[PDB]
Amino acid sequence: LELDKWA
Amino acid sequence: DVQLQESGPGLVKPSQSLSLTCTVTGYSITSDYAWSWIRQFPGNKLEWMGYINYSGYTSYNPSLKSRISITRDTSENQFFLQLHSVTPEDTATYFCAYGNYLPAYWGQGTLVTVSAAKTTAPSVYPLAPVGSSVTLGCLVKGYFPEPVTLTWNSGSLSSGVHTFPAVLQSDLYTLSSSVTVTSSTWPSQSITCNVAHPASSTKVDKKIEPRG
Amino acid sequence: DVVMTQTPLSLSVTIGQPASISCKSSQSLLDSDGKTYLNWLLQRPGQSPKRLIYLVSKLASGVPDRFTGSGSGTDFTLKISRVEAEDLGVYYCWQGTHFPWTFGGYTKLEIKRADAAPTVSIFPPSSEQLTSGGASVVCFLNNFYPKDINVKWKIDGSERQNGVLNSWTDQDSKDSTYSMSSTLTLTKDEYERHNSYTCEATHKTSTSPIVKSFNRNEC
Repeated sequence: LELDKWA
Repeated sequence: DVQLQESGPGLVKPSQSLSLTCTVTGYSITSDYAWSWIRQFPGNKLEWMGYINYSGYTSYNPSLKSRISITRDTSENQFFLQLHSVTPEDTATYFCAYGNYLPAYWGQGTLVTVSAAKTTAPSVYPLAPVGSSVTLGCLVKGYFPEPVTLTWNSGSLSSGVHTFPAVLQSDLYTLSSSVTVTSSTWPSQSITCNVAHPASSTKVDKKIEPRG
Repeated sequence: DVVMTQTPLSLSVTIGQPASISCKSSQSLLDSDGKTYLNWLLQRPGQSPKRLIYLVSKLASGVPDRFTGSGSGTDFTLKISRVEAEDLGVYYCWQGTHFPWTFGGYTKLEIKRADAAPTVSIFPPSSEQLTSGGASVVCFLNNFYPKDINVKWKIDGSERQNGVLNSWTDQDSKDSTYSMSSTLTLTKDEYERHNSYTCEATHKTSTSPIVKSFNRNEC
């Protein structure tokens, strides 16, 4: 899974 | 890939605390990602409750913070929802999910009812008819809480089946299910309604007998 | 919390035709990192919710190209170029730019099909419910469209509105029809004080109401 801002 | 599977008490008394388990398979919750709890209220509104990440760091919806905790057991590859001071308004379908961190995959969900009403096993009644097709019915009456599981011929009859959502009348649920077959299929081939109510450990098999 | 509003709440579309949903947020979803964390979620009847779109327009794995997301700031759109039956379900837009993440009010997509008259079936109280001293009369209205329908219970010719439980299945992706259950709950003794039990359904597929009826003194 691609990283979003929260990761 | 990853499987998520929710479990827990379907009924909790008001003012007590709710406890749910999400069992994860195919991937360690310690490897990566954020593991969330999300609930869907009657009427279908969705609320994100909080997550625990792979490191054990948590984040909670401010609306629930003073009331909620999410924990885990790395040996069992499970994470848990704990919700305190519950009220009937906390009645909902609880889903676990995971993402990075935004949820990408969801579990099946588990129903949790918050109420003082007592557990009641259902009465199950066969509905036999009085065209080219013939419709048979099953009436599941006066049970609590949700849900029940209903099948026809132990699940071997799935086509032409309509199972209607339970309606709450006077602190008791009523549900019905219909099955439509060819007029020359029944009663020559027997049809039976199977109803399970886990809450009361009930399991009934009621055959649809033709009327006089 | 950021409020997400969807339009329309209801969508009726023919197979092969385009469908679209609008989503609006109470404040800009554009993050300081330059990206906009706007998501779309689909919940089909009898299935777990499923991710369709993230970051406004990025397609989740397994999601057909037919689905297309766009928009910016506070205004967003989900478009399905070619609707299939499997597309029926409930659609949610939700934002992940601001904490806490919040969901919009759903849009229900129904598959518009040709009109179909209800198969109406009436059921006297089961010989088992009666012996136990109960009396429910049930009417199934199966496999019809559109959803618009009028169902009346008449006991000895008198319309009944108290104790009538009506329940609907979700639209069936197999035939695009609806079914509804209508139940009138009486007591063993009240059931025995009346004779005629009638389920009357009004639907645009018929000029005359569809009537199913039985008389106690004939069973």
